[PDB]
Amino acid sequence: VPRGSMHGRAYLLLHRDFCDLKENNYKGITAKPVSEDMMEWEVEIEGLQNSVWQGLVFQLTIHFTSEYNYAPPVVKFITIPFHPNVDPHTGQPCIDFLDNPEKWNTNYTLSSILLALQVMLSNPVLENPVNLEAARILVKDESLYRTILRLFN
Repeated sequence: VPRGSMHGRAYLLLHRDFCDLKENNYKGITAKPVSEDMMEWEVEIEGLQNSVWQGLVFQLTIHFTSEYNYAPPVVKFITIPFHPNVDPHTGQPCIDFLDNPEKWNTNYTLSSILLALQVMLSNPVLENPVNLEAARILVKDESLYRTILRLFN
């Protein structure tokens, strides 16, 4: 690797963040660097408690950039899920602090992002969903909604 690499801002921040994540040993959350860069991650987040996704698992990839901490990583669903806020075409979750520049915060660490994702992805913003059918079905008969999720698993 290029000399001075192990000295990049993003790399050092993610390095620190990962040690923290490991120390935190958060139940229901797994994240592993899938590159020497520490830029590419593979993550699994269990469905929040007492939520429609109880018992389910969000399998995502998180791509950070050398701008990290000044910029949000890019999160994508490995397999496009039937979800009110996940772009059915991009597999990307509509999350404010991820899509709205004014919402990003340099206080967001790998841990924050993971816990925030868990809560948000388990509590859709029916307001103005990207996936209409998913939201619609969710609204009426959340039991059917679940049935569909299981079918998608």
